[PDB]
Amino acid sequence: LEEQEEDTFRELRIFLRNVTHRLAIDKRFRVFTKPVDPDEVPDYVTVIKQPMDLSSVISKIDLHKYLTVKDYLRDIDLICSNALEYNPDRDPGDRLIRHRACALRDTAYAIIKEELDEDFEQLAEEIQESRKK
Amino acid sequence: SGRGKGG
Repeated sequence: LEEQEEDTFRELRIFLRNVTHRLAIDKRFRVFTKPVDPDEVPDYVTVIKQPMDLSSVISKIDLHKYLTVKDYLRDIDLICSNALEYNPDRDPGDRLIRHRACALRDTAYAIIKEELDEDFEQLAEEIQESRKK
Repeated sequence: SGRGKGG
């Protein structure tokens, strides 16, 4: 039996949860730690069809929705792109949130590039591919 | 883009 594939996914999830935790406790990214509240931003749902935030990323780790770093960074990229699509550039608060969105993306990418073994990631990607096939 | 979150 090849339970080694599951060992890969277990180690991936532990790594993803640790990365997400480090993003979620960074004061810069507090705005991305909870879903956008339509009571405070009533037009958000009219711009953004696929909302995403760091607490939802945690839930998706728990539910085994990330088999690859690519799948995970897709959701980090979604947090960023939603913020850049939704938020205008009209006052200093707008500029601040947009900068934090890019810094979230860049921080997640930099951590993964520094800390993630390339062969481990490729193995995860290719198990996902074998399971698709 | 939308209204923004400044209120």
